[PDB]
Amino acid sequence: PVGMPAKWDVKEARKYNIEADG
Amino acid sequence: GSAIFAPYRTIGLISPTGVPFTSIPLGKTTFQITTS
Amino acid sequence: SSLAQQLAQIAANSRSSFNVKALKASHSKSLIWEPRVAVSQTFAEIYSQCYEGFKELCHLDSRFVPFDATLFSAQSQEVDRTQMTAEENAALDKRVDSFLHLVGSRLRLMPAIKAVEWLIRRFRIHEFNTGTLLATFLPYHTIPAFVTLLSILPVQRIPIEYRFLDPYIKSLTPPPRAAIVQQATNRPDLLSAISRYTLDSCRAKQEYPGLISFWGGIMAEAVNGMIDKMRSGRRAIQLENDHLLLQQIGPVLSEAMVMKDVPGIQIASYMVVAILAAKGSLNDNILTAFMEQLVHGWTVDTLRPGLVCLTMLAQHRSAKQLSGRVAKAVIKVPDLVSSLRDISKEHQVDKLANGLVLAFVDRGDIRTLPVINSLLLSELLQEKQAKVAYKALLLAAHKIDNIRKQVGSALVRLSQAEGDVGDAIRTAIQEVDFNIEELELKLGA
Amino acid sequence: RRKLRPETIDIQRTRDIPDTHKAAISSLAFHPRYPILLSSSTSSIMYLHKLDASAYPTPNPLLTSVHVKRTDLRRAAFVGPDGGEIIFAGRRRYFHCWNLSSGLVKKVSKIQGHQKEQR
Amino acid sequence: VLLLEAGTDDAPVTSISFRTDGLGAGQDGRKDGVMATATSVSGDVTFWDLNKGGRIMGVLRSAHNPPSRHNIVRGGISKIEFLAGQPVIVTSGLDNSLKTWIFDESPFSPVPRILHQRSGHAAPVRCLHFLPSDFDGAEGGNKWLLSGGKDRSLWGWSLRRDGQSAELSQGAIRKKARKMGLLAGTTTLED
Amino acid sequence: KRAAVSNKNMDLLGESADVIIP
Amino acid sequence: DTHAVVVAPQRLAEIFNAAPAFAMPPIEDVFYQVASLFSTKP
Amino acid sequence: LPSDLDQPIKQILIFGGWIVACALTRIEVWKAATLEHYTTIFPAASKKGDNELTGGAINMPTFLN
Repeated sequence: PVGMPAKWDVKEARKYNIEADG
Repeated sequence: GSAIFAPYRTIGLISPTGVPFTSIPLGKTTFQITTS
Repeated sequence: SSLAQQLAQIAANSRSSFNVKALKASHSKSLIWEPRVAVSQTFAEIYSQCYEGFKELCHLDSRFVPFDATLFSAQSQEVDRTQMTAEENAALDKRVDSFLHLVGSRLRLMPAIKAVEWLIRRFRIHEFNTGTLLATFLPYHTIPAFVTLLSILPVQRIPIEYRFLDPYIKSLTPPPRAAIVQQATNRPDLLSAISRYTLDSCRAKQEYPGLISFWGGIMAEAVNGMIDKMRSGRRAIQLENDHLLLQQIGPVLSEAMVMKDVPGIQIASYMVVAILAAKGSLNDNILTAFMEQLVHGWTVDTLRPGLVCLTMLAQHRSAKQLSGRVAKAVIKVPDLVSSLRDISKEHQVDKLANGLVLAFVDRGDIRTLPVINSLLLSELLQEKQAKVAYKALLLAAHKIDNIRKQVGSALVRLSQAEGDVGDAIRTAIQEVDFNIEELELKLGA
Repeated sequence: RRKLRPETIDIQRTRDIPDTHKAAISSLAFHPRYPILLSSSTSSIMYLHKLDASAYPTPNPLLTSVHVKRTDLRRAAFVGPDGGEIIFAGRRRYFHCWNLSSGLVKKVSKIQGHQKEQR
Repeated sequence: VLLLEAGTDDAPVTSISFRTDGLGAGQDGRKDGVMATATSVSGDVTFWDLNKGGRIMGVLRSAHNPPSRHNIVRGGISKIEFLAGQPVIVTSGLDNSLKTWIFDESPFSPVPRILHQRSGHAAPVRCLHFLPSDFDGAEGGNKWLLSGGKDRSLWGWSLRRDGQSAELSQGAIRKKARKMGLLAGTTTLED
Repeated sequence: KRAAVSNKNMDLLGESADVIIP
Repeated sequence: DTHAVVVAPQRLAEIFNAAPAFAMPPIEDVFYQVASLFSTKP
Repeated sequence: LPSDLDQPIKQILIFGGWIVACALTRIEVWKAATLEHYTTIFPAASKKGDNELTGGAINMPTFLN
């Protein structure tokens, strides 16, 4: 049925690496 | 200390203290959640 | 059958046809022509007929002339929507939503239905813009054109909020307002989609009274059924249900109450606020928030409906006084007391008038004294409210540190009032046990 | 206690009366001053209970338990705004008035010429 | 840029975290700008849509136990973290519990639904009992401990793996506490 | 005829009760 | 003192179901109908 | 740790090549590539209370050091 949640999968997200604020 | 019983691990305990956790992204698929 | 499930999701998410029978069926789906004729129709025949329809629509209304250049163009005979990129498809979606907001008012006419048939048969709006097309045909849900659109709609392309329409697609009958209202009370998504469609139209000033009356009626009946669902008797659950109702409503009413240019949607939002303040037992701070926004929002065109809704809002409050800015703009109201008598013939304005007198007395300004005098001699308050208002007036006269001259003039006029109000004022003098003649000769000397 | 609205009520079941009756309950009454419930059954027993849901070891503890000899109790009522006397009666041709101060119970048996009218 | 009266003077805002996903606000779910916040004296998190003026959109009530100075059960919320570019929010409370909640996509959920949770006793442990041995099996005598706590719960701990330990459920307690007014604000969920 | 509680059972409940009013 | 107005929803459904969305009375008249339905005047 | 550290240590924050520890009224900063002590940040106040470093320290992402 509609409105049901699907399985959980970790969405790939590019993050700003903070080791370069130096 | 003791002569028989040596400490092993406090079990049944995931986040009892005021110390907040810390999350680090591993790769593109995992997160490590570190509590105290 | 996890593979059959993944492939079913891929086949439902796919958009362009890939075999000849699928192309023939998707080309056969039309509004005007029967399928046996609509299979064998090139895009010059459809463009000739539907451009005659758009010529009639562009001679009716002036503002279709950009769509004459972008949507109904002789080059737009040839453009395939599934071969352009995502930003071209998104800009085409914006142009289609603007045309549908523009054409929603004239949709009972055969020129406008021919224009929508061009959009459906060229750009495949029934597949790619099912939300805006279904929302712009929803105020006409009693007509055979809505029955035909419901017939040609794909099933899995409808959004989740409009999936009450499935028995009316399986049996080709127009859905009733009871079905639309009941799905609006059950799902917050359908009510949010209807209100978002009409507010997105009314910000672009393409409103029409059919759409305004449609949205006002369905949000009124939906807030009615929603309050009757939210009522629980348990204290914490009714608190959380009032909070959830306000979080589901608040943006829509907070915009439609202060939309100054559209008095129809302003009056419809006043209707929803009146139902919400009467039936749902709300809190005093929420009701002062509603009154302050109505007071900020009215025009001359919605002044008397605004005053009716203000009487209901102030009547169903537990506190006794109004919160400032309400009394300031009701000072700015032109014919306050005569309008309140015309309302009090049907609506019991007593608590509004009492809170108005108290909030005027709490101002140390002396430009409110004609309004205080008229509201006291109005015969609108009760005897106890008139007595405590006059007691507060004499206490303010004792609190002041000119001003006292106008105060004493008002007090001697109120003491020499004629009827039952003057009887109650002199009785209030006798029960505060302070002499008239002291301040009388003090102001006369 | 709030002023109650006309469609739903915040009613809330508390700890029931611990002592049951051996017959049907003919009459309940509340004391007009204090939170004291008087129950009276057809089994010739009146129970006075004090309303204490947070009591210990028994919630709503019993003050006293009066058995009236040979009279089934069809009705019992408190007298006055102070709630000083309890008048109680049944099928018989007399009714008692029990003063809650000084404890005396008087048995009224004549209605002054209308004793034929009152069976 | 924005000013928000986000807390009572008795309940100061203590942890805030922003959703770096790119959607989740604006009453349709396709607009960005969601911020969760929590105070340490409550047990409820609060979600703000920052778009128009910064309105509130939902309050997830009793995500953990609300702390009471009179009660023995601990409570509060120590931390909120939206994960990087994902709908999930990991919250950790003082009542020995770590939950992660997730926002649904296709119906708009202003408050999220729980997907992972680990917990423990929210109070000291009253009694202990190692389970009897599965006759000679892989359980042995030394896998399952059975701990009855002062927070009225009986947990079955596993010394082998710490993820296969779960509370012996007394029924739909959280469904009963949500169909009562026990999650909003009467007795408590432990009672 | 049949009474609800007979007089002998009334006597037994009066033995069980606290204060007897003759 | 006043209370919350109790109104059966069938009356309001009759108010709005008397006509379609187009060719309904104007919204001032429908507002006066709804307000006189929710008016607590004896 | 420094010798004259008589305070609890509230939070840690690693960025650039520096790890930064907000204690209570004091910040001790180490260099992470060599794990060595670098300096010590002393905020100052006029009142006794206002020196206390509640909340914490955080970095902004594109802000250097």
